[PDB]
Amino acid sequence: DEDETTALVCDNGSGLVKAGFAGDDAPRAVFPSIVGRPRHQGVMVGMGQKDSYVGDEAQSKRGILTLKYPIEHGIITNWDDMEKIWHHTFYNELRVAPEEHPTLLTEAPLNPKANREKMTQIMFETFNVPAMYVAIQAVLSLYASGRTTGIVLDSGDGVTHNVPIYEGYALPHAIMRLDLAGRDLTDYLMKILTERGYSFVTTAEREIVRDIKEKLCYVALDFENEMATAASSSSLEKSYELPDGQVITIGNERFRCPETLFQPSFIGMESAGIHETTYNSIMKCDIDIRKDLYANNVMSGGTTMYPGIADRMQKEITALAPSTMKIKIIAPPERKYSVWIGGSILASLSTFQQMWITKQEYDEAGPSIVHRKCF
Amino acid sequence: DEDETTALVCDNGSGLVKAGFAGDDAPRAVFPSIVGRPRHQGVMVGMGQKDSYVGDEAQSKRGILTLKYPIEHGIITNWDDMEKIWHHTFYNELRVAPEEHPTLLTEAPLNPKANREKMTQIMFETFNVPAMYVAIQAVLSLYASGRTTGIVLDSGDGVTHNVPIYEGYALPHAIMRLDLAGRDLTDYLMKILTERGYSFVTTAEREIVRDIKEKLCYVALDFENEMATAASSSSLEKSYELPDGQVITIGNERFRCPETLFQPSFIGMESAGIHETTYNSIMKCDIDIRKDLYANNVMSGGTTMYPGIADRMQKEITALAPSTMKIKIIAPPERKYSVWIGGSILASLSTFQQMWITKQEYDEAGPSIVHRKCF
Amino acid sequence: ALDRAEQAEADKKAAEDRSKQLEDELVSLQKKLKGTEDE
Ligand SMILES: Nc1ncnc2c1ncn2[C@@H]1O[C@H](COP(=O)(O)OP(=O)(O)O)[C@@H](O)[C@H]1O
Ligand SMILES: Nc1ncnc2c1ncn2[C@@H]1O[C@H](COP(=O)(O)OP(=O)(O)O)[C@@H](O)[C@H]1O
Ligand SMILES: [Mg+2]
Ligand SMILES: [Mg+2]
Repeated sequence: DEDETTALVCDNGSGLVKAGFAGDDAPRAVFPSIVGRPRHQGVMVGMGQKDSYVGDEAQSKRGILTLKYPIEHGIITNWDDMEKIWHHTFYNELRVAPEEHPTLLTEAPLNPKANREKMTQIMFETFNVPAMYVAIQAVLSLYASGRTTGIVLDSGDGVTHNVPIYEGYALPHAIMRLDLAGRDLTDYLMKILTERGYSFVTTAEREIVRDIKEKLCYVALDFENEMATAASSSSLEKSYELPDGQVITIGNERFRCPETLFQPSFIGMESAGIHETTYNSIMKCDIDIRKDLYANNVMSGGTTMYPGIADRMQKEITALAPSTMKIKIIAPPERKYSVWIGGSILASLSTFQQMWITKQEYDEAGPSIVHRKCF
Repeated sequence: DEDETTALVCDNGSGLVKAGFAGDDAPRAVFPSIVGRPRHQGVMVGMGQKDSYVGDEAQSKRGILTLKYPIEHGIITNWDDMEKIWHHTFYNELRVAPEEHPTLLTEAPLNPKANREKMTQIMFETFNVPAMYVAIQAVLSLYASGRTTGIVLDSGDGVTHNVPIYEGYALPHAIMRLDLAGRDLTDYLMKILTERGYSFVTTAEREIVRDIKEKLCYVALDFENEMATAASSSSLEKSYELPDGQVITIGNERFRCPETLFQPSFIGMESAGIHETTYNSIMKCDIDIRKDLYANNVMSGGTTMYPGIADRMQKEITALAPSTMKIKIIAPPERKYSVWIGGSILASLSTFQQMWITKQEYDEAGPSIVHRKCF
Repeated sequence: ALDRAEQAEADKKAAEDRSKQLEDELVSLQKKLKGTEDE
């Protein structure tokens, strides 16, 4: 299927795995990060004895399979799910073995050392891979953006990373990760819908309402004013049609769901909102480059697909920062895949072909030394 | 409770307020500098309507109250917290009114004029105090040390001051403040523990790990060699028992946490380490007295309670300065309270009773003139 | 019985914390004494 000896770019982002060959502009195999496991034991004869579903095979059946998240906040919980999702991506979709081409994986900023050593060991010992490389997502996203300056805000599913890069330089000190993202928003919407009257307590409905949020939920331009005008609703409340057919009616809750990002007090945490944390990060940077960080801020992550985030960011930053300079916020189209896109354009360089880590040096050095070599 | 008309020594140091009457050898009321504010709104009936907790009342409950620091880097952020902590210290612990005795407060070197004018105004207009006085911490610490020569290194919680005093002579031009202290060390330990695997993002855990650091974290005598020998750990890693019961295992991170003081590059700041900044300060002084500053260097601040700071300072200064002279470093026992102790022995002199500032002259002159009179 | 057990356990925890603090202070003091003797 592939006639070019190039690394397979597999972005294992929290919530959605995006795998594809280098050189492509979009991932071909896109599936959620979920593992379905047979709950009961059947006396039936003939069905697949497979004890571990994955991807679309699990999405197609969520009532029988208990759903487990292979990644939580960033820390890898179960490694069997890791081996399952890579083995599946290798021998069920791509139809190619890892013994013929490299593999450029993308990991989140500020992750545990155990996670890195574990994935590297599974990719070297178990699977025969000629070479591995771990890369931070923020750099590849800035590559795909086509710039060298700005602060990347990557909001995945269970973690949110703010990474400032000015003039093409990393700042490992200022990267601050906060576990507020799509899962805590799904939980907030679920508890407020339970407050509305429709109560559910199973994961399949949680994924359904997550999809409903992805499709409908947006960000408000003025929270309190929308609350007041929605008190007497007319066009502000919408009636959604569940894929099963049950008629759901959702009004203001939509534009109050992502608001939890701006007010973490809703989930009883002393952490500051994403905008205030980004602002504090800007103060932690130097003054000289702060204006450039204001003018080149970039966004990444699937959570940014909601309509109305750019305007909300502009008003909040204008209210926090002075209103004398110019603070333009740029969001490139299809930003979610941009990271993966970067991977593709990063795997075609010959120099990058010279910066890989082969098996033998890793085996003698050991995983810890490999951690030192990368950074 | 008090039968002597003597000033109340209230050291409002960053991180810990230490209040007590003059003449005593240690502060009786010692509580952290924190303000707990009710996060949610309760429908319950009967609980205290008090809207602002302080001190031990806030320490006892950190899960319900969002914690705010009343002092940051040195600059006073919120004045309501100031009024709260003084009113509390006056009408909840000491059980004495400020209308009967003076008050000798201690402020940090090189502080804003707004801070001084604000505290003086709250201490004159609002509260009826017969007389106020602002004092620098370094002089009182040198008093308690029982000498007149040396360079005082006061490392509080959010600021670190290096103050050279030779023959009792202050040098306002050489005092250089740098905002590297216990909070940036707590942040570094937190991010590296998040790197280890245990991730938290709330202030209560931050205070808990701060206490864990105060109890366990020490300074290394040789960073790289300890790194090498800790690669294969045995007795170098310790298993701590959280007050809640969760078994934490912390190894090298301990003696790498305060190392950020010696290598500010970890937090991406061009500032120099505390030892190098002190060395540069010594070059800024005159050569004649430099040897005396080498032989009489004194330390102050709670951050100095870690074991192994004296030896690390000696090796670093010996590596930086020549090794021909004698460079003895002296650290008096219970140095943290020494400052406060000084206050006590400073409030008993009759001459000091003649150097106070009464209400009437301040009222006619105004606060700015009061600033000129002090210095 | 459980109340007395919990009280005794609290007292034991306090005593053991004090003992461990004293042991840490003692080993640090021994190191300082060794250094002073070398000097
Ligand atoms: N099309 C979409 N619309 C709205 N939200 C989305 C969409 N796709 C993903 N998300 C949200 O983004 C999160 C996953 O993001 P992720 O795939 O990790 O981004 P990236 O791959 O850029 O790191 C989930 O919480 C999900 O709710
Ligand atoms: N017993 C202790 N052990 C270790 N560190 C301490 C201790 N007490 C205070 N500290 C540290 O000192 C800082 C506060 O110092 P501070 O009370 O301002 O000193 P001072 O009162 O001498 O100015 C905090 O960052 C805290 O972590
Ligand atoms: Mg993302
Ligand atoms: Mg201090």
